Amino acid sequence: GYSDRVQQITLGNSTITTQEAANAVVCYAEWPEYLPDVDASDVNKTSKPDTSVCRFYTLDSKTWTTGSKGWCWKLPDALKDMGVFGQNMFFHSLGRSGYTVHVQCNATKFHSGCLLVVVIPEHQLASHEGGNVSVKYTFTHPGERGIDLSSANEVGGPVKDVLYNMNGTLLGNLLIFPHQFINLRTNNTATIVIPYINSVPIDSMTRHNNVSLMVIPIAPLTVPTGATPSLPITVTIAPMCTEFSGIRSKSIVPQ
Amino acid sequence: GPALSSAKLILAYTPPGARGPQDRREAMLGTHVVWDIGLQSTIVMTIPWTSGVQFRYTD
Amino acid sequence: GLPTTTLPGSGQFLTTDDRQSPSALPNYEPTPRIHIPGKVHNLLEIIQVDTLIPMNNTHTKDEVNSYLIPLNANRQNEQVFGTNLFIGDGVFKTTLLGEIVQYYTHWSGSLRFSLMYTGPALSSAKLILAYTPPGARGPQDRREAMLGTHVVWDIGLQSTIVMTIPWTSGVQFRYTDPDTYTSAGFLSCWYQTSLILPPETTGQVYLLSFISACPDFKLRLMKDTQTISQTVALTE
Amino acid sequence: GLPTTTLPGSGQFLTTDDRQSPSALPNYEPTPRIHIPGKVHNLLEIIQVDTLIPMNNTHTKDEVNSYLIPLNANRQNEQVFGTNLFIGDGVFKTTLLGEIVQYYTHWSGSLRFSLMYTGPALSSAKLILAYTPPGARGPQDRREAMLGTHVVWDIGLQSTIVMTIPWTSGVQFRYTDPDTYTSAGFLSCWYQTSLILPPETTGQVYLLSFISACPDFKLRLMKDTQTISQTVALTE
Amino acid sequence: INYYKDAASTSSAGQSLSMDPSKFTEPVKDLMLKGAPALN
Amino acid sequence: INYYKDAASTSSAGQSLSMDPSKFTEPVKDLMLKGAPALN
Amino acid sequence: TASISSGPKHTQKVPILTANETGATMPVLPSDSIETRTTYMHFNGSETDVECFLGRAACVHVTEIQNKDATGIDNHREAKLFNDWKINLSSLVQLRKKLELFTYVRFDSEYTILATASQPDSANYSSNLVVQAMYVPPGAPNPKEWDDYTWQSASNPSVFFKVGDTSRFSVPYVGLASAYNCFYDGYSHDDAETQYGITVLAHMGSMAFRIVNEHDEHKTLVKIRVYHRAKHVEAWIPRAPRALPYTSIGRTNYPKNTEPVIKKRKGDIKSY
Repeated sequence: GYSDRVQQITLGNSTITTQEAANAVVCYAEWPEYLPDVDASDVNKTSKPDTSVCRFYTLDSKTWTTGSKGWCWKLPDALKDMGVFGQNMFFHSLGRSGYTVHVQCNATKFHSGCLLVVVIPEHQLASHEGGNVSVKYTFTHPGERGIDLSSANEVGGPVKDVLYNMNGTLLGNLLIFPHQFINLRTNNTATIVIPYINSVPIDSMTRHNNVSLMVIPIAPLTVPTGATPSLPITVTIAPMCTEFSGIRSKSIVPQ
Repeated sequence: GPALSSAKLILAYTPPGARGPQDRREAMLGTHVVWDIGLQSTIVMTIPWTSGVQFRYTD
Repeated sequence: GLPTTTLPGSGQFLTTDDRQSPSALPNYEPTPRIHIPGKVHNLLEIIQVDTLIPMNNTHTKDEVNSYLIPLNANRQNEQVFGTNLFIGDGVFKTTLLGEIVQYYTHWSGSLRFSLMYTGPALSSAKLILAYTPPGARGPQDRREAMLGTHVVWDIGLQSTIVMTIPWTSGVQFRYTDPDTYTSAGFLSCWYQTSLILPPETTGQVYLLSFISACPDFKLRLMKDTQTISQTVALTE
Repeated sequence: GLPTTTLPGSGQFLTTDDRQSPSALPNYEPTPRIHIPGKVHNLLEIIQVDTLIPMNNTHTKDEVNSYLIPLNANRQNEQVFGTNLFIGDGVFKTTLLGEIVQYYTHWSGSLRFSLMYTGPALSSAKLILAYTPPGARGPQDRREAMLGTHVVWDIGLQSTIVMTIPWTSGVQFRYTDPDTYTSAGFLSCWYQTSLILPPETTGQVYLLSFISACPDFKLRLMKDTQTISQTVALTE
Repeated sequence: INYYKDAASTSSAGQSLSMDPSKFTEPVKDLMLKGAPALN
Repeated sequence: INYYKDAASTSSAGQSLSMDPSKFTEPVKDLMLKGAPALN
Repeated sequence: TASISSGPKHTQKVPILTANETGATMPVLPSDSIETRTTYMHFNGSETDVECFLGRAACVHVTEIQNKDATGIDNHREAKLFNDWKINLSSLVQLRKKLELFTYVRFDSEYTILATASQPDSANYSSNLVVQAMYVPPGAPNPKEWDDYTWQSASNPSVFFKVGDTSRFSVPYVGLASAYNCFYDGYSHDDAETQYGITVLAHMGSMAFRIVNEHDEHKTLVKIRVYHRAKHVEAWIPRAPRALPYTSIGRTNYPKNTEPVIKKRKGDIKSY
């Protein structure tokens, strides 16, 4: 009586149940694991807070309306302030982590709409100015708020044009990245497990984000007659196999 | 609720030492379960024994 | 001193030749490799992942909406969409498949075309997808369409339908840049019965459509893509 | 006559290639080698010998005094010296380590920083040395400093203390010429308790400081040093 | 025959002949069998 | 393959792979053990 | 080894109905939905190997230097008496789009340098010039005049070849990390104004060119073309191909008021 459909994920002191899942994706078919010695470089023993950092943090909720263009969060940024995960983050020189991402959106059998939930490794954004204008730090570190693709261009911020993925590629091809759809008629959640993907064994958690999670409405939300025209979307994310190394004074970052 | 409705609730247990949570952000950092309302009608949350002292007073 | 003779071609530089060269950095030790998920070995590995087709090309500036094929409730007998199968041009051209095919001169193989339905769960519909092999015109009505490769799709719990355009061909390779002799057919879709919405519901519903290549597929003779060009060198 | 084809690069002179050549002096017999103590095989052998760092760089013309870090009696909580760790520049630059690092583009490894105390034997002191890994600012007070790599040094019979800056890094190589992304941290030193001089004694005492590389160390991709140049050829 | 000492100086590599699209085409956690229902 | 008769005409030598810093880093007459006191 | 024979089907086992919401592309074949006959592949997929795809020489840079009397020139660099180039693979777009199909890439480089001379104004003859190309790693003294001590290049690899000829040598993978980042969503430090995206993670050195010859009576323009061929390629994490035009080395930025990249139908959705 197991269905692909019902699932339970327990991680730390927190549990999620979905009764309307559509399997789960594990990026590149690899599950998060700690850093092996053969791959290690820094000689420091690392710190593995385990259950105090590897639990589920639910970010603040978004509201899908007929005019929504899509939202974008960066990792580990989105979690920069969650509990002890965040403290560890500002206090060590280097850290490394994988995540379980669970995006939630329920409706009824009269609604229609379909969101794309995708994880993009190394999502370098484009400046809407063109040329070689850079995208300032603050703009690519929105924190739990994430970036709202239907917000206005700002100065020093990225471009927010959806048919171009914020980088000069077409929305249609985002499907080459680990992703899952939430089609109100099928699905009510999306779950993706992200292994740590980098060109170095461990890195800085503040100067470099290693994935952007993106939720994009593709088939517009259509509510039943005289229904309220909107649904909330909630994102809950859990660091998994986290390791921190090179402890010290506590980083100070712009803004 | 009617069978054709849907809902997602979070239940949170806050262990001794902090105040009753004031918003979900605060609540979600302690013992919690996201409940997805479905065919299976009930959700069973456990308040695991979190304690220094091994017995508490009933009063 | 050993006697030699040099042949025609001596001193030429052929950008495609593969020979040994002296290393400028004798004895240098590269950084160790660490493990990174995701290694690609063949472009054939990636063109099997499906991506969305902007089938609804009828707009005037690129929009999220050209990915949506609309469906109308209560129409009978009528046609949902049509396209030829020049995978290197037209709707296909910006898709990952289209985009890679363009790095090669010839392609052969089967294509997989699937449609995912997004209408309310309490609605229902039966569509027919038809592949018309080279030699006939794009079908003009379902009767015409239904006499070639087709699948009646019944919209249900299972949200997507995967149609295969089996390789139908005299010549074993076709050109990726559109060519007549080498042309592959048409793909059309019609109401088999009709879309029906539940009460309290209204308007258009949309289908999303994807394209990817079957394991069947072959691409050969690499060349340059018409999809990118430039007028002055870029700088930092 | 055997048929050949010559490739691109024929006739070039690459200063780094290694091939055979005819000897101009056929059959000549070189002088026998005799034994000489001191043979060097790797530059890695010599960068492990420690040499003095002109830490006290604050003078205006080079002087023996910039090798001396002064210490003041009776100060509490305060800071003895500070420096970033760009081994290819600044204090490090003229040291043997600094001087060799400059022949290579990349370095990786642990550094050994030691301090030898020279104050009267009847004095005493406790200092803290702190290494701050990349990512934070140079510490501004001991509290800040003590939260990173540190050693409380107790001045005793044993005159020197050897602090190691363990390799703390994401990227496995850093640039020897100072670069941000690639930067290595800061090194600071503060009074842990304070220097105390015996009676009949007065003034400043000094620490000498050395730097050498741990056996850990790697240097790669040789290049030319900014440390030497010229405007006309020399003559006899 | 390599005429040169360093590995960078050798010619092009030889075909992976590796080929495994499943990391890209089927990264699902619970295995899907073709023919069995997608969602149970 | 050497094509030439004299030894000077051969290519560069090959890595010492000798490496022993102790003549430079520890030329002391009585052996010092790390961990034992420097001066007894 | 392409299609097996398959006949009529009337089953309860439907391989063509799937749920794309799952993120998988189910491996459906012609034989799951029509009746097929056996056929063999006759093909291996050799020429789509990434080593093959990135393994041919591409032009990566065209520069130019001239041989002329430097007498009274206050700025050789500025007179093109000599010229440097910080190596890149993202300035001419053909090879760039190919590499950016991947996120991280690792390979050895083989460079070919073609140099041809031009004599746009009245010369009695064509002189024969020798070019010197010096590889200048970050931290080395940089040439200031066309005949500085720098050109001694006692520790820095340099090649001397003749104009009209070609020079060829190969450099090992010089990246600092395990792979070169084709993309980097980071900064060099948490600065509020530091540059975004451009990184040393990509840095491949830099190269300085000059003519060794002193000047003749006429002037001679020498134009340098650098070609780059990847050998021993390793690529990870495929990405969506580049759709809009490029504007800058190292940023993803596209131009404003660009044109629709998807071709509009001449007709209906229903059109053929």
